[PDB]
Amino acid sequence: MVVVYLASLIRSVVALHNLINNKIANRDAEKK
Amino acid sequence: NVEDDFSNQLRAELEKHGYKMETS
Amino acid sequence: VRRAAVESLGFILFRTPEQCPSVVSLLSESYNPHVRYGAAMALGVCCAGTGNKEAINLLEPMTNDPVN
Amino acid sequence: DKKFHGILDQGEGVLIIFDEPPVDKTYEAALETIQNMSKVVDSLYNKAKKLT
Amino acid sequence: PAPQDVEMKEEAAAGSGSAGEGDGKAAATEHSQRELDTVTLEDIKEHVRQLEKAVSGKEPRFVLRALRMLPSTSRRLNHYVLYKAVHGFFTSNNATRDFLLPFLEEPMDTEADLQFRPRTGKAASAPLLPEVEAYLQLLMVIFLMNSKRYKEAQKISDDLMQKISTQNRRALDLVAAKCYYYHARVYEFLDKLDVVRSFLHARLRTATLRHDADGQATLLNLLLRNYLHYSLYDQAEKLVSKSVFPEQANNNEWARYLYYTGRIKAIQLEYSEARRTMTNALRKAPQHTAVGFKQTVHKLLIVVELLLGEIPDRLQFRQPSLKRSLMPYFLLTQAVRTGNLAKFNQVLDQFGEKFQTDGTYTLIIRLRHNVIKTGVRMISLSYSRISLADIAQKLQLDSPEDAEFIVAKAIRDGVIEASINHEKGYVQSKEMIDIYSTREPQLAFHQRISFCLDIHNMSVKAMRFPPKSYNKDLES
Amino acid sequence: MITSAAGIISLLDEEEPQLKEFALHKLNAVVNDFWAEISESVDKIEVLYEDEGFRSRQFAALVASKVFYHLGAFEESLNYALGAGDLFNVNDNSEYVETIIAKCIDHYTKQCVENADLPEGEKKPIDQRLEGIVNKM
Amino acid sequence: MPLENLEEEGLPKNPDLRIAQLRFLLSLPEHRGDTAVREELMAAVRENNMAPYYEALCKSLDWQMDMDLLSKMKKANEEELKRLDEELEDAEKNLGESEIRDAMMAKAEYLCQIGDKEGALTAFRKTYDKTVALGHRLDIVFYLLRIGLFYMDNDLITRNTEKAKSLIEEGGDWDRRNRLKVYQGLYCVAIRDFKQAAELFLDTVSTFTSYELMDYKTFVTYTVYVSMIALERPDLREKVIKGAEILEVLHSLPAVRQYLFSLYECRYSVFFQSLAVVEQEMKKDWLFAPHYRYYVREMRIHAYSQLLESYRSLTLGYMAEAFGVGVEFIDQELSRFIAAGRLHCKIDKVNEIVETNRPDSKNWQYQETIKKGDLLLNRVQKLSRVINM
Amino acid sequence: MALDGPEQMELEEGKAGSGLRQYYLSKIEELQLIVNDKSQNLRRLQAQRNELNAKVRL
Amino acid sequence: LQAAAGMYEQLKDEWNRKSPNLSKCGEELGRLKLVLLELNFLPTTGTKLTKQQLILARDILEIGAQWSILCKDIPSFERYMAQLKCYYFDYKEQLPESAYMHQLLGLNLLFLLSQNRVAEFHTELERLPAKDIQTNVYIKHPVSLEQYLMEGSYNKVFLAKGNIPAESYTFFIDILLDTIRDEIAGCIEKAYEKILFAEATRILFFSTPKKMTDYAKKRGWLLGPNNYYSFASQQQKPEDSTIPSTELARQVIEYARQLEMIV
Repeated sequence: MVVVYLASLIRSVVALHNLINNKIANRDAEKK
Repeated sequence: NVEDDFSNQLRAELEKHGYKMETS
Repeated sequence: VRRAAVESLGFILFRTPEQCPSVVSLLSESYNPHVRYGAAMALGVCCAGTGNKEAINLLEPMTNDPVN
Repeated sequence: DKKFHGILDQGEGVLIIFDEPPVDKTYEAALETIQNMSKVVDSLYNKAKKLT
Repeated sequence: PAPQDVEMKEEAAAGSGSAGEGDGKAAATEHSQRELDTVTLEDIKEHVRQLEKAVSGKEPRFVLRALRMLPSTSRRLNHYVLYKAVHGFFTSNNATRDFLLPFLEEPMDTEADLQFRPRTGKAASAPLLPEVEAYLQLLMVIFLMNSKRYKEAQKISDDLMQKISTQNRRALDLVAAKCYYYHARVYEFLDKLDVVRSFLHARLRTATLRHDADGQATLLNLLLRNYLHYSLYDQAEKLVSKSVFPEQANNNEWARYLYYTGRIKAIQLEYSEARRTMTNALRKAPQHTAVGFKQTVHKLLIVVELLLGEIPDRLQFRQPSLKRSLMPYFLLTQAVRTGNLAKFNQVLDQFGEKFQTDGTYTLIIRLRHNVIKTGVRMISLSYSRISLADIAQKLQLDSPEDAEFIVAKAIRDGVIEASINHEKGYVQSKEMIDIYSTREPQLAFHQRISFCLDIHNMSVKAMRFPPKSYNKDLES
Repeated sequence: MITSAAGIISLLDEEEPQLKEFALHKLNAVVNDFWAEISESVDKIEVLYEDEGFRSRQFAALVASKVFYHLGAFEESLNYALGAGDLFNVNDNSEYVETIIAKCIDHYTKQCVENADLPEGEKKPIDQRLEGIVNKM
Repeated sequence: MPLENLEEEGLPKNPDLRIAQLRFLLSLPEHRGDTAVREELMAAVRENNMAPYYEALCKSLDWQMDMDLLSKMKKANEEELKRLDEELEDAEKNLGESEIRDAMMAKAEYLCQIGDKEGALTAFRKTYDKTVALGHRLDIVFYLLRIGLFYMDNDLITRNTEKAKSLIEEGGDWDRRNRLKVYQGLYCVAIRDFKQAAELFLDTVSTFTSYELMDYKTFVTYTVYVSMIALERPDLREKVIKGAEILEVLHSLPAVRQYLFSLYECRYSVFFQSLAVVEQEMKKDWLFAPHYRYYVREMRIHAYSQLLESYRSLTLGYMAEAFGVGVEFIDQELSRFIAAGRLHCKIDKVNEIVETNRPDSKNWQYQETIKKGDLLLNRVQKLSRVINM
Repeated sequence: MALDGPEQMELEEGKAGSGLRQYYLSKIEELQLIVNDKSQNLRRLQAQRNELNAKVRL
Repeated sequence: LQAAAGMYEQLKDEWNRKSPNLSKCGEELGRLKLVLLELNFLPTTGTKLTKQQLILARDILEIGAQWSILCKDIPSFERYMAQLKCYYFDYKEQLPESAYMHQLLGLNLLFLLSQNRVAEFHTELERLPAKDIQTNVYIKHPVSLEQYLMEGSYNKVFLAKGNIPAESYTFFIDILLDTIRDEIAGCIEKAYEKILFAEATRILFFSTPKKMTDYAKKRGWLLGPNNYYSFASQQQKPEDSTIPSTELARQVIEYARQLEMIV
């Protein structure tokens, strides 16, 4: 659990602050 | 009692002297 | 039987046709390319008067595949 | 030395020797089980501390 | 100074507020949320942002950065949390302490997170509008734990939160569950006897409609401490019966919850159950908000465990850096262990005062017995038949006549497992104990094996759910 | 306020009908301000509805239905509110305890659906109050 | 030789004469020029109090900080710096491997004299990377060990020991293992594992050559006492007492010669008397011996256990005479030991029989399982909540 | 309506009918919870399956 | 309050100032139940104003609960005891303190031990702060009594003290002795092998040796002119033993299948 969680925990901290910026990226990537 | 060793130095000496005179 | 089952779903679900690409995708992943042929069909029927965005993209990698 | 595993009874003047080893294999294994787990959890728990 | 501070304060506010807001808007998705809310969100709002960068009172800018709530009452949380002492109970700000609004600057931009003031403010029956206003509420009142501020949330400064709540979101309740904890604390710290119940009770009713375990659970716990300290014993006793407490609850709310139950049990005369819940509480949260709470846990820890019949070492306690609270406690541990009835009770009677605030004090009386019991236990196991005079000298019993009666009382329970001969003046050990038998070692092994299962299931279930979620949404 | 509930709860229990009548009346207003003590102690209120030595059955029933909702049993609140007769209308008039009422249409929909199938029954497993709220609605 | 510093250091630390010992103790660092580390070092050393430096007073008057300590430090450092510069610069122009190596060994040896622990690792590594004789390489590590022991913190030595272990294997020099063995024993006496310390000390006595030792005579006196702690009577009787090796090692033991005799005779009375004395004369003197409690417990268990193990009966009067300890006292000490039940005996004071159960059965092996089991029980659960959040 | 604002009548006034709407929305709020966890659970099985498929096709 | 004399003022004075008249009491018992409407209005609607009021209201109610022990009306005491629980602490502070608060608490605590509601003794205790002002002379008998009992002492579980008011205190002393002895007797059954006729008083905590013999026919302890109760009692206690196949911590078949399932 701790070996797979190692990656998750790191992704958690980055992801949360990224969440509003991600909307502009996602849209762009999705657009074409 | 945190460590038995300080008390024990006196105990062994004292206990032997009394015990010896009486029984042993 | 796998290929057969997947087609019939798409007919039942076309009274809320949006549900069908989600369920048909899971089944297409399988080892048998047989299921995939049925997957293609399921989508087709469901969307046949008017479709969705999702239905077309699902179909699209299968067109490229070189299994006939 | 434990060459026969007994106790000498000075009150009757008999050598009483204890029962032949009765320890099952599963029971001996149970102490061993704990060593494997202990070594792992201790090592893991120190790094694990950072999470909370 | 003031020019530099304002800039610094807006930039920090905006980043933190925007993220916090973005998670609720997405809607509660439980598995994903559990990791996001626990480690990340709570920690950035509380420790990382407020304390560091410019001053520790970013709050005057915070109001102008984004809308708190539409009336000027929330906008005047520069007069209800800087009003007391010198800029609250935290470092001196360079920012203006003013009535209505501080300054008059409006860096609320056109950006949604950054929210213009008539635009978000209305306390909608829609679940979205209360939900952003509450996110901003969270950061102000989560400071309360850092600050240890009193009566700057007892008055309207989180009584206000009730007005913002109308309909409420299910998604809202998971984060709001953290805000509620802080509402209680401000009154409870000083041990004020003002109306904690009304706000918490109001929050219970919505949370039940929404079907969010975390919010309803968290209120039951806070409530339990408020009452016990207050000496409103009856309310606290009844409350426990609802019982709900989810795993997606925060690490601090769990440790608090375990401690409170532990007190209620211990006086009822469940020494056995009480010991268990309190021990779990120290262990489960190492955390960082726990540090403050842990010292309280250590005070209770030593007294309960000793009454149940087991002894710990003074040595164990001394080693951690919460050492400062364990110090009178070292005298008590030693007293039980040596077998010294007379030293143990006298020390405890005087100490009893401190416990009264908690309501632990009723236990202190019963503690006189336990030292004699612990004492008898070492003697019974050790020997076969040992004379009555020998036990009286070592345990430090009052006389040889006291000694026969007291040893008997321990015996009845059966944990000692002896018989005492009054007219023959020896105690005999009914123990001729051994685990050399047929089935008996498996029984010993069985408890360890049972406990492991609870770990195994909890582990399996939990392990898969976070990586699958990140692939599903943002994988970073 | 921060005043304990304990006094009110003890009054309910007492033999005299004049005491019981006071006890609920006071209990009713404070119910929001303090659920905690009263929620375990809900049992006494329920008995008071049942007695016929007591004059005030509708008020007694009304008080128990609120405490029950507070505990978070949507179901038990219903039984007692229907027991009250009149003073069901007051719960409805409040919006922070309109829940009991809204749930009554909810509980109803289940039962009537079973009766509905062959005609448009409400039949046997519904009573009058439950039937009433739905048609009023 | 640098090992002499330690021997002296135990005396002002323990109570057996505080003040006088301090001057002598202070002189060996005075020459080396120990100043930067010295103030930090005193604090750590304490586990029976009394600082070996002037930065604190505990039990008596402390000796002052000599000026010489500061002056030698500055002079030695300036010299080392001048020498090394020509060599480092020369190294580039010439063969990289040789010139730097010779320069680095010297530079390291002075850093270790200050007692800079960090300066010792950096100096060491460069020499290893480059060509260097296997004997010569291995010698270097001895200094880094001496500073950790000097500091006498358990943490610091554990770090050194890990490095030392990787390194000894590469070089393959046995002469060098002997010096290493002593340092390893010195740390062992210092904690709760005398059991380990005994093995190291015994092997080394038989074949040693006088390099890295504080005094052979003191060292031999000490070695015998430690062997007793580890070794119960059936091993002890053969190895130490009657063995060939003890004559070859040479005699300086007598207080200890009588001590071994008391266990063999089955006359315990004189054992206990000597135990008390051994704590005062050996242990205090020596810097290494903290958690004295362990030493006492084990020694007392050894005496009790050997009599009890052999005999399922003795009568009380006989048992009391042999033990030579007072009746209340024999009972109380045992009471702790019986709980563990590796002995597992009862005492009657009404039947006048002391009984020994003597489990060599499933009971014995199972009791240990339980104790280990408790430690594993807390750890696993703690790990589960931390990760979940 | 809201989960707030007491007002008189319910017989046909219609404030109660709107008030019931706010409770009708509580019912979907009960339902939103089951549904999100069903999507997450399906997803859990899909991750495992996609991983199994990749081996066989390959 | 003070309002409507002859079941307010008169009630107080008959226990305290004047000399008890049971005849007068009996009729005031019915009357007292009516007055509770006004009295318990002061607690559970407390406020700063009511702080003076609460004291006055408490006097009628508590003396009236003390009188219920004296009338020999146990249900009437229980109904009134209950209302009085709210007065122990109420509001921010209402001043629980009364001059007969100390007399009321003495009888309450004793009642709890007699019944063997030991748990209730502890649970109410933590609620009580407002008894520190009262001081422990009347209180000193139940707190001490409990402690000594807990300890196992049989010569400190005195009923000498606790009769210093003694208008209703004697009633609790008589019953406490009887309940506690029985418990002490269970202790002794396991505790001690043989009792002759002359050490029985203390050990049983019984009144007479004559009585020890009486219960020796009732619990079948007797065997000769001395008892042998210990043998049977002592032997039953081991239960640490495990019989082939674990059924102590659930049957083996079901447990063994469960270990598999958790995977």
